[PDB]
Amino acid sequence: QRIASHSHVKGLGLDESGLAKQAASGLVGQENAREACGVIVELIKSKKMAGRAVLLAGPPGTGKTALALAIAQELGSKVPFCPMVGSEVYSTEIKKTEVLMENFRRAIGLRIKETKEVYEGEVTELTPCEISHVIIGLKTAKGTKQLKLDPSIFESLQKERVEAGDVIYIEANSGAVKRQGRCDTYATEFDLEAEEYVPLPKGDVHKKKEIIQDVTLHDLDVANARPQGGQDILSMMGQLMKPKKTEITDKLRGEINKVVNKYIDQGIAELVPGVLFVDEVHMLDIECFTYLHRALESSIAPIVIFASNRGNCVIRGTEDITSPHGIPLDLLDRVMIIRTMLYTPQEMKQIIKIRAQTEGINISEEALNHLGEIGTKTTLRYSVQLLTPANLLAKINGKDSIEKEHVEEISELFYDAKSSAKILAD
Amino acid sequence: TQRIASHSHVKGLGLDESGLAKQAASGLVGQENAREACGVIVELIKSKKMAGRAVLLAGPPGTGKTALALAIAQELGSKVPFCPMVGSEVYSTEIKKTEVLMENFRRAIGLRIKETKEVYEGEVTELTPCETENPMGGYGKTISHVIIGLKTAKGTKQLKLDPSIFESLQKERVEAGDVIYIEANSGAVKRQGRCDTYATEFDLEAEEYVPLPKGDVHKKKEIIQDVTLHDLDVANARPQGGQDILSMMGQLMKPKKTEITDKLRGEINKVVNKYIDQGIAELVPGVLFVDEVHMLDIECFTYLHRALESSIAPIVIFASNRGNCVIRGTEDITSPHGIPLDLLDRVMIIRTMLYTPQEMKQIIKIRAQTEGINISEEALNHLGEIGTKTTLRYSVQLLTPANLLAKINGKDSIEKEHVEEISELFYDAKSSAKI
Amino acid sequence: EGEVTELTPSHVIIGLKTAKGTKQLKLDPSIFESLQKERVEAGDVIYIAVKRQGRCDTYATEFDLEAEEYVPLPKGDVHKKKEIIQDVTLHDLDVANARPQGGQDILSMMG
Amino acid sequence: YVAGPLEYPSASLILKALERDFWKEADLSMFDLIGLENKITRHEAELLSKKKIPRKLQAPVYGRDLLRICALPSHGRVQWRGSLDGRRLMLTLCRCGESLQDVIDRVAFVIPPVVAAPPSLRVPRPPPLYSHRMRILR
Amino acid sequence: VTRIERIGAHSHIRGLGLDDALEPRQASQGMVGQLAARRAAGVVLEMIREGKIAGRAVLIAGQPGTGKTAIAMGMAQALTPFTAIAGSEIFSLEMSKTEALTQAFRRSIGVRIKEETEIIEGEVVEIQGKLTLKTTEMETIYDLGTKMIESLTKDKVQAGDVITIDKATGKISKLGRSFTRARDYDAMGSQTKFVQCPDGELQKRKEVVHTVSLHEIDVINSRTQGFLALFSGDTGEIKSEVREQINAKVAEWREEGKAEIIPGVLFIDEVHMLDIESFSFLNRALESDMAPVLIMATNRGITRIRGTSYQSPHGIPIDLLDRLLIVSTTPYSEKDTKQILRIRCEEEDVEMSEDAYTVLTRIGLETSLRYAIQLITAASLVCRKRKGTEVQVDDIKRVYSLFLDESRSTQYMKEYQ
Amino acid sequence: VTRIERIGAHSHIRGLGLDDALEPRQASQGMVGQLAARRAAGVVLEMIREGKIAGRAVLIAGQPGTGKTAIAMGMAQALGPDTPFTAIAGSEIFSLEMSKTEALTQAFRRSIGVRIKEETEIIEGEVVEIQIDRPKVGKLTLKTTEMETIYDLGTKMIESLTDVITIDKATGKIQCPDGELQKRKEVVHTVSLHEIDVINSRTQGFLALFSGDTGEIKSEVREQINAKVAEWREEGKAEIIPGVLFIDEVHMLDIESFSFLNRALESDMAPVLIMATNRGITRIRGTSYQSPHGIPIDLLDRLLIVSTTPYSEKDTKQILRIRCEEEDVEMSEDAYTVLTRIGLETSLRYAIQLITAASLVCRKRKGTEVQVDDIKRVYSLFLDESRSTQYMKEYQDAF
Ligand SMILES: Nc1ncnc2c1ncn2[C@@H]1O[C@H](COP(=O)(O)OP(=O)(O)O)[C@@H](O)[C@H]1O
Ligand SMILES: Nc1ncnc2c1ncn2[C@@H]1O[C@H](COP(=O)(O)OP(=O)(O)O)[C@@H](O)[C@H]1O
Ligand SMILES: Nc1ncnc2c1ncn2[C@@H]1O[C@H](COP(=O)(O)OP(=O)(O)O)[C@@H](O)[C@H]1O
Ligand SMILES: Nc1ncnc2c1ncn2[C@@H]1O[C@H](COP(=O)(O)OP(=O)(O)O)[C@@H](O)[C@H]1O
Repeated sequence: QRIASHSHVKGLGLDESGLAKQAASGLVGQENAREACGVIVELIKSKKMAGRAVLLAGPPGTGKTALALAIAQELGSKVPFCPMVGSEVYSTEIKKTEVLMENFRRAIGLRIKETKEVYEGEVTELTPCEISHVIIGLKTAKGTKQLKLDPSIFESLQKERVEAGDVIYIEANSGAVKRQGRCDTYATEFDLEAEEYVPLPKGDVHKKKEIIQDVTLHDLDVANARPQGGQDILSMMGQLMKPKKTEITDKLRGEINKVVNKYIDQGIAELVPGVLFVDEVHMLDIECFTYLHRALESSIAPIVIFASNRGNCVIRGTEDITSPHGIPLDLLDRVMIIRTMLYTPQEMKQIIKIRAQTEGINISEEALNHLGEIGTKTTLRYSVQLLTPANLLAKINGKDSIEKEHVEEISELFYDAKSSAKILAD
Repeated sequence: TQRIASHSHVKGLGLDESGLAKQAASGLVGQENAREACGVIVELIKSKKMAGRAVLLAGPPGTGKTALALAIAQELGSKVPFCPMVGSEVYSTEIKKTEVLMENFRRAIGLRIKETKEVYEGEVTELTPCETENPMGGYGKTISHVIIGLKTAKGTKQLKLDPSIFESLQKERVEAGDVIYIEANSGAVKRQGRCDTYATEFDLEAEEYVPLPKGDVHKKKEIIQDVTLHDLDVANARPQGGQDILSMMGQLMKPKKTEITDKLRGEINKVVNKYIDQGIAELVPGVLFVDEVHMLDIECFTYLHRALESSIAPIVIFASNRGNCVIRGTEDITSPHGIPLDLLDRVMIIRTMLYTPQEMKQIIKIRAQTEGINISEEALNHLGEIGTKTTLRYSVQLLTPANLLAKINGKDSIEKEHVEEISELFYDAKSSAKI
Repeated sequence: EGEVTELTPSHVIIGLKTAKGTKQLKLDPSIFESLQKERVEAGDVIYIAVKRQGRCDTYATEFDLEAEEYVPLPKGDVHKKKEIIQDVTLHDLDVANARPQGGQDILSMMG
Repeated sequence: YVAGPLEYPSASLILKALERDFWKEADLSMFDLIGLENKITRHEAELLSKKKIPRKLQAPVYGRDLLRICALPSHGRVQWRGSLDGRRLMLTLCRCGESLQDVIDRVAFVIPPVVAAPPSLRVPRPPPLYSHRMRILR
Repeated sequence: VTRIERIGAHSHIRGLGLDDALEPRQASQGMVGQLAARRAAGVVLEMIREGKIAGRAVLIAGQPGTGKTAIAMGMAQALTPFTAIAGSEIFSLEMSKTEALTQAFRRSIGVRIKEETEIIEGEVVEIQGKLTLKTTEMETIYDLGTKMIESLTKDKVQAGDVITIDKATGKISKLGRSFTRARDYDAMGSQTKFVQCPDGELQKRKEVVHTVSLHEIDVINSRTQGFLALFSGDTGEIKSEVREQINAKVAEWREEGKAEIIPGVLFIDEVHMLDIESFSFLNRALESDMAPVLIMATNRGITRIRGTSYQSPHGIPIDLLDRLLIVSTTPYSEKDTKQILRIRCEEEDVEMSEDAYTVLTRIGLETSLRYAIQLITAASLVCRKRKGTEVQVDDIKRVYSLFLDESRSTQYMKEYQ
Repeated sequence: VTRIERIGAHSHIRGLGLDDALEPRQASQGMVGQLAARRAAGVVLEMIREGKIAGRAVLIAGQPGTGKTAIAMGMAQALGPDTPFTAIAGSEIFSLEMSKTEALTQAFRRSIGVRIKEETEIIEGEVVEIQIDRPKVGKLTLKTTEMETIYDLGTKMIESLTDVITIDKATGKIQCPDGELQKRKEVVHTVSLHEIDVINSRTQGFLALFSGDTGEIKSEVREQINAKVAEWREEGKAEIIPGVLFIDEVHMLDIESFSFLNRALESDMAPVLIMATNRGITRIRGTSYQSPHGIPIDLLDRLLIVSTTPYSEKDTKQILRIRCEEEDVEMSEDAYTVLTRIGLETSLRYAIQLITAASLVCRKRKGTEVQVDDIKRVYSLFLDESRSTQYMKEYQDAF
């Protein structure tokens, strides 16, 4: 599974009454921030509000990103969740404001409900009559019939190099594709033709099923930002800048919104607003914060979660203005701030035990105590990092679990930020 | 739609026959010395004897530098081109600053190109009078002349054209009953289309039937086309005609405004001179009004005081509004008017004093007149007083809103109460400074 | 190399004649020439990956005034292999494989 | 020098990395590029001339067919095609310092350099070649 | 059913609620307080509607959260082209600030163009050399020329097709056959959809009005027009093609009546971030004839102008300040705060008790107003969790204890990580 | 004779000198000292080889010339082929066609490998002048030394018969080969997540070997490719292999790159990021904040520090002898002692430069073994950095 830094976080850990358990769903302690997370997740699930912002502020290593991932997991894959970083806004071929708007659009998703049916048929029965009317035969493993098609489908078919005995899929509305061979190409013993064959398909000749494709507004924008291909406008070569410079909002995004609203009123599409998690928000420029505090006010802006690690400092691009959390007071206001508190030594040991259980590492009692001590000495992340090489050495030495000797040896071998700075004075 | 702009009352410098200045100077009031200098420089421009000369309209804000600039521009007339430019427009992300400046200089220069062409048109009645075979050789069948019966609305006139053109006639669908566009020297035939007289209402087709020509068959069409030197530069820059230019991906990026000096100067100048001295065109140098010149970088002034040295550079009217300020792009290098001291030596400074309160009242009254709203004596006096207190441009902006307030209140003229209410609903920056 | 005696055509069976002898080459279609490259009397020199129409065959006596200029019949054999010790730098190969300009596919020319 | 092409061996599943299940791609009618074939006037005309539901022109199958064929034509939209069409000297230069000369001669005289070592184009070599990519390339 | 647009930050204001005589009411169209600013907004809105002048800019000043953006959105909703942008939108990598600002200015103006052309439409019965076009009320035969014959083949026109052809041999096959759809049981082409047969006279002239903004320079910019009208488009926008061609053509259309211009509004929110270059350009751009009415918003007092070390009111140069009518807003009071909170609760479908409203107003007075606006929905969700029918003081207090405000957040930063 | 991979500075090292229990050695695999750092390198190498954990980072700190990059190159060599090892510098991210953040996230793509196995059938054969040109099914004389199959084929296969005719699943491709014509060949290809770029556009392998591609399609081709390669995993289609990303002189990164790395190492497919820095307390680029190693604390806490102590006289002379073995230089014990002195005084790299110059001088004077006079004359000719600094008194065009 390739356990990652935030794998044990499989949820937010709220009970039925809404209160945050002391330790559940991989999270430990931090009841206030967990309650705020369980409130904003319900806010998101309501799907009625728009552009509401959240800020997971707190000291480093407090789990703000862990809380964001917990919110994402609790929401489920049915709603979009865009993990974003401040440095990503500094694009070279797109302006920062445009990248931010594209991320905002990606944070909105809609499900397209459609019932598509196919008309697979045999090519050997191809017998046109008049170029004005054509007939194709159907022969599957469960039935055999015939269909009647518009000559346009016959044109789109003959466009492809169809051959007797091929499996062709004909959609009721538009499109057609060829599958070569139906247990007859390899029978004649003729060599390969740069393509693989397939036996005849099972099931009825005519199939129908419900379709639900999760597409986001950004996909629609990108699709409408090109000529769609077809005629000579289909010219496409390497280096093509698919993420074009910008796209106007009034005449392109507005039309997308209008058509989406129309198809939703018709019941074909269903909107599912997502979440935009922008990490390292302090990295954004002031010219980015000024547009961010205005774009999130629109009636279409989704819920945006923020996380500022560092505290008060000079704002980017200003060099003179200093504001708390590295965010200007303009954007700081109107954003619900969720303060994250530090973990206690017992909570640190519990998190270490949960990490060991998730990653598969087995630690002893004294080993867990020593690891928690090393963690609270400098930081929990150092213990989380040392946990793996401890078990690695244990396995190398022939020990299944970690002992005091192994943890002490691996702690002396490597060094942490505090230890490094201590010896860096030389 | 009249669409009254900010300051459109200015129609000209309004200088008397003797060249002095007056109050009612065609919309613009006050600024006697400045308007006299404007008259001198516009006389210079009209002379079209000097080039690469620059003038600076230095003056405090509100002195109407742009006003007198547009006045002198209108006085020049639409004949000569007038390219307005602001210092901010020089900053381009695709083309360097100096090349943008050179393109603007080229735009400021005009060029009228005449073109006379003798062409024959009319309904054709083709007929080849049989002639004995070439007398120098043997016998047989030849054609010494080809008569075309061009019929125009005024009458008919057969033309005994050269027989070699018969190839062109057969090339295009030149059948008896269509309009052809003959050329005197070239002789190439370009069929315009059948005559509308044969366009039966039941025939479904377009772009094929054209009306009969009005006038004599022989027509000497004289057309004049005025295009700035920059237009010719752009036209000769990009290619045209085949060469797989129809591509979209690798060619749609038309903004290749980058330009070289070899093409700009040299061949283009030479062909322009050839058209001039040959009688095909007449050069028309215009003016380049550059307001907010202080906004340009030192890399722009260092190129300006070199382009002005060229013989082809047009007249430039700089209008700096700032005072002693550090030159942009320089490390705390203070210079007068935000312009390097080296360029100020090449420009004539036209100083503009502040408007007298009486001049403020005159400006407010003429702006109200241009807007088309009547103002009472008390209201006009209050407007003048407030324009004396704060910036003058604030008063002129209080006319339209006060006019609408009056019209909505049931009265026509702007009473003192209306301006008094607007002054409290809207105020200036000097009062807004009280944070 | 040699004067083109036949140019009948995908694969084109061209015929080159020289002072030594004549050979009918089974050349590939990729070398099929687009420009004039007259079917007869045209002097052509080809190497494996572009063709060069050296000049017109020495038919100066056929016409008194013709736009085409003439060169003598090549005396060397039609098919000849010569070893060239060319000196190049690694960056040449690098930048060449980076954006190659050989081949004949339309995608290449468009790129 | 004519250097040989650099063979780029790669897996076949790589070329099939962005292919989606045929039973999952929904008909995306959100393409606003239809303004290249439809007009606003013709759009309105179509809207004002849509066939009604009755359409009086195996029984339940035929009814469902009629229903689905009535559903699709209801989709109609256009951005702009008419407004676009409703709105709208090559002198000779020397290209150099020479007095007068044919540009063709100018370009033909000075051509010293030839490419150092241009090879052919690179060619991926996946032993399996999926039919989809080959068909698209053809 | 959830739609694209929903309750947001400025959705409670349905417009700039004003009387016939521009007398601001207490609260009618969702907006409350800011009487003088509301009357100024109404005056500038009437000025915009009049369109008698050009090149007028209004600056909306005031402290943060005083309803400046609210008044702007209300004017926009009551105002018909409208273009709202921010100081960071004009900053483009591929377009200089000047080019982007000019594009915005030209896009803020609307233009209506009336088009009248002859149209022939009807069901095709049979072709050939000659066409037999049928309609509900009549039928006609037409002789086909070479161009028409070529168009009948390049496009597979056939019987039953409802064809359409204006002048300039611009044939169109809008949709397919009418009756023949029957025998096409299973498959139906992508473009071969069906339409009802037209009625009335076969040949008929139709007058249509095309509404486009003055930003059409992109249409006449490059060889291909529709492509650049979707994405960023062209970046050059040569001055010549913009002024000498488009402006002159619009003027000629106005003279002959072919077109009519409608000046809109350009709202640049947070104008304080603009560079001195943009201000210097605006100084002239506001002097042009086809200049729209500009609106701005800024929360800065005596601050530095970006790009220079100079300080001026509103963080913008003095040269421009002498060209704007400043409309400063007034901070809301207890009654105004309570009323706007009532409006927000009514719009968000949230019911709260009188004590809850009092506590919310006290919080919004001790802290920012947006904080209370968010506490509204937060306490609503808390009550929903408790399954209560109305939000009580306990819910708002629990939320106040959960979510921190700027003041309390800064006060609790003593940890300093 | 002369190859591209000539003798280099880090060429002597050809592995990591550790025992079965990761126990360092005094002299083995070109490694002399840095016993603790060598053991840490071996531990992190075994961790990478395990591949069960993702999102880990390590920093190799130490003074200049203390084997900082030598340990990294030894780890790379010990890792061996079949595992991507993206080695770059802190200045590579600063690209024009692509943003620095995009350059970095693409470098991450170059540090994760994926093995895919393809089973195809390839037929033998030899060219006997088949498929004659201008001068139907035709004729195919397929024959092999072990067994022959003389049969025909269709029209779309006779034109692709032509020295060894290695017909495969494609439309044909080129002593007679031995063995049965039908042979199952299982070929395995390893790509470093090239799917994101190999499926970016049409004719995009061109870009994969050109870098002309601008910033990739963010969150539109990187997440779908990840989901698809994950679906391949657990289904027997393909399996991903974690590589290593070595950023030498990482202090050139800016606050943006550090903030991006902070969260780039928190993904399922996050490779092991090994870094190295010589600077100590230095301001982070783009800001005035002074942090150790020029890296912010929020990132240093996310990685493990690895210090490299300086070498002693013994280790110095041992590394000198190892370099001698690498090169073709030979000298006497007195020369070894003199060179060890000069190195411990000035630096080890300068000592290697001096010994190379001394070998060259010896080869020039027809000598067979370098001596003390040779190295002395060399040191006299070639000056040291510190030596030249002392001579800076001449004021040679100061700032
Ligand atoms: N409440 C918690 N319970 C268990 N583990 C936690 C909790 N909070 C944080 N952690 C762990 O601590 C680490 C902190 O990571 P992260 O969330 O990135 O810190 P930061 O607060 O700086 O974002 C995470 O890897 C997570 O596994
Ligand atoms: N002499 C004058 N007569 C009438 N109006 C004037 C006069 N001078 C200035 N104005 C008014 O001043 C306004 C702007 O002046 P402008 O030329 O912009 O000066 P500046 O550029 O220094 O601000 C114009 O709208 C114009 O109506
Ligand atoms: N008079 C008012 N009527 C209705 N809502 C108001 C009023 N004043 C403020 N608001 C509310 O205040 C919130 C934030 O104010 P905002 O417009 O951001 O202030 P500013 O104008 O300084 O940007 C908005 O969500 C808006 O609903
Ligand atoms: N333990 C060692 N064994 C063998 N060679 C070494 C050892 N330590 C250093 N070297 C060599 O000494 C020199 C040290 O340079 P290096 O450590 O690469 O500098 P940096 O890491 O600061 O770039 C290199 O030539 C390296 O190969």
